[PDB]
Amino acid sequence: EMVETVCGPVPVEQLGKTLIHEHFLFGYPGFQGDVTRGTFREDESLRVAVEAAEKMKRHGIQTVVDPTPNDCGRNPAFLRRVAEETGLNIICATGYPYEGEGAPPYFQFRRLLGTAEDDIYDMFMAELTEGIADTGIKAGVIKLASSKGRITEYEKMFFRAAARAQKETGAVIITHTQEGTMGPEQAAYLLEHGADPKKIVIGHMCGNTDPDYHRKTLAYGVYIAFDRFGIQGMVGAPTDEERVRTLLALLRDGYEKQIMLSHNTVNVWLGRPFTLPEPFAEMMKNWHVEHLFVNIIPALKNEGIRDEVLEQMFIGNPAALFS
Amino acid sequence: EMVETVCGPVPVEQLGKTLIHEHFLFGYPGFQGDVTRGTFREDESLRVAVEAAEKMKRHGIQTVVDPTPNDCGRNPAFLRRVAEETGLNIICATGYPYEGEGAPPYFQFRRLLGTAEDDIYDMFMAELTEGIADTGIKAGVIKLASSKGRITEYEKMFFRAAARAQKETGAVIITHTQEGTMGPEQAAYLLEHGADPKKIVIGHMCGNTDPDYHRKTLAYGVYIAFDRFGIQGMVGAPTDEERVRTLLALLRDGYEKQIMLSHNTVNVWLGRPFTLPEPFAEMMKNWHVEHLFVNIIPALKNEGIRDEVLEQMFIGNPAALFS
Ligand SMILES: CCCCCC(=O)CC(=O)N[C@H]1CCOC1=O
Ligand SMILES: [Fe+3]
Ligand SMILES: [Fe+3]
Ligand SMILES: [O-]
Ligand SMILES: [O-]
Ligand SMILES: [Zn+2]
Repeated sequence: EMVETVCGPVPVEQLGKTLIHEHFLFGYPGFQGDVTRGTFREDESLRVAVEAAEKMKRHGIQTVVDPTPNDCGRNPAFLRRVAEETGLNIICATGYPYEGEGAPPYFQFRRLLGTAEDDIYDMFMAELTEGIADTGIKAGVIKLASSKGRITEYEKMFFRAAARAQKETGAVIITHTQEGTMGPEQAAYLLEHGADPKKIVIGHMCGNTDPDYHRKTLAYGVYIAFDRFGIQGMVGAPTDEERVRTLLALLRDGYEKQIMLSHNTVNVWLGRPFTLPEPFAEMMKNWHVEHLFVNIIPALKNEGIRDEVLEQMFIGNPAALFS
Repeated sequence: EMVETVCGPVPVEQLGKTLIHEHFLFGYPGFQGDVTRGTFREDESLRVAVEAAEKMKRHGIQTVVDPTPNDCGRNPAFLRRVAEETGLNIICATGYPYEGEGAPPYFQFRRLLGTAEDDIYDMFMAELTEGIADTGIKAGVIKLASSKGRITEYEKMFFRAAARAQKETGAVIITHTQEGTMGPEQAAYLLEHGADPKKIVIGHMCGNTDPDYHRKTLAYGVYIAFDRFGIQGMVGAPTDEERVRTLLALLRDGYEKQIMLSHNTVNVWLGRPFTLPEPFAEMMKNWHVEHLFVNIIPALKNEGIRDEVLEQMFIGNPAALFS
């Protein structure tokens, strides 16, 4: 009935229109060592974050889930300044990135000692039920991630921990899948360990353009997220055209109570600034929090999709997810 | 004539007896995501770090090189509090850990963009000549590391950047070798790119018990460090008895002006505390900052090593290295 946000418990009935996967801040593990040339600029990162919040608000969004992993710049007090300022509900995560874009040494060492999976459980339970650091903020979701073509033995520790914490807390799990692989594998493995499919979102499912792969994942009763709209031409991601063609096929099959959409924006990169070459930079040009509402959703409406299907995905599914 | 310490420039001639490789603070990358259960207890860490400084001072140590990589908990202002309190000279580093036990994603991302090597050079130059973060502390050494049996292409970026920053600054390079591999490879590749052998310390050389490999490395004119005394069992490392037999062989061969000794201690672990399982726990019991003076040097003196040779290793070589 309630979900923990960066501003404390909010009734699930009041979450409203929700973007299921956006980052206000994100840094790739390793950004911490580049502090000298990549200092966190708090005032300017707040104004950009707050502006992103305002743009989402102009398209009706009342709630963002920000699943930034723990060592990737997750900053609950920062998110609370965004939420206090804009009135947006923001739900944060507890979780670690996949091995390929992570820093596994800390928990690999604890796996050597035989305490890793229990330690991850402990962290999940502390941040879900007591709070993150001294912020007073509980994560509302557990974030999981797997590698391309594999859920590594390291990653499996987090999956089992997440299942155990879900059984005890009822917390929503949100996953990352790499390059359109392991959707069905994630669902089956979470279910193996007693996780509840009604509380699981298998993410980055737009990374795969075969509706059969999607159906194999949906068959577990989990949600799937087409959560990378705008990301085109980079690290294996397909085009928004193929995302839409895949989604339309799922919607015409009646799967809208299982689908949620997002962009996976990074509104403020942590570490040193960068610029993409315009081959990439012009194809990444629609990767912003308004893209679903200015480019994608209208196109869907012009291909048959009704308002009540959109409301199911943006409003009904989050409400069901968190309750 | 001077080297930058955590308390500013210190004349090289006053460095005195020096431990070339110890960590006051250290965490494995990823420790940052365990902030809730693994928070940094700064007042107790200072107490522990200062006591370690006092134990080292009790055996005549005036200077410690602390080569904690940038994303491994390097904390110049903390080290300065240690140095201010104890009068110990503390020299810190700029650098990143090797691929195996690091967080490669951040600079892998910039390598894809084509700026990584230059960015690493910029970082080295900024931390060597302007200051780390806002601490006002310059690193006095570049810290490099390679993987087991390979200097990876990612690692090679840092080697090349370090040679470039050495050419411009004359700064000392201190390396990590993994499991007794790549000693000769590191020296040759650094020299290939114009680095100065008299400013390079090839570390963790005690990981290899074959004096032919040490001689292969010393042939480049670099320093080598037997810098993990007390580490037994873990990370495949040899025993201290094996360390002493290899050392004694090179000393009886006349290589004292190329050799430095240290323990690579971690006086305060970052992240969540841990207890070593009793097997490793007993083998690791000598891994503390007094071990060389209390156990190793006595055995060496029993074996005929004279005080002048020890003074060469502890005083003469650090002075030559930094001068
Ligand atoms: C405008 C900046 C574009 C560069 C971002 C990029 O490289 C694409 C990408 O990997 N996606 C980002 C988003 C979330 O985590 C990632 O890895
Ligand atoms: Fe994401
Ligand atoms: Fe070390
Ligand atoms: O992500
Ligand atoms: O080390
Ligand atoms: Zn090392």
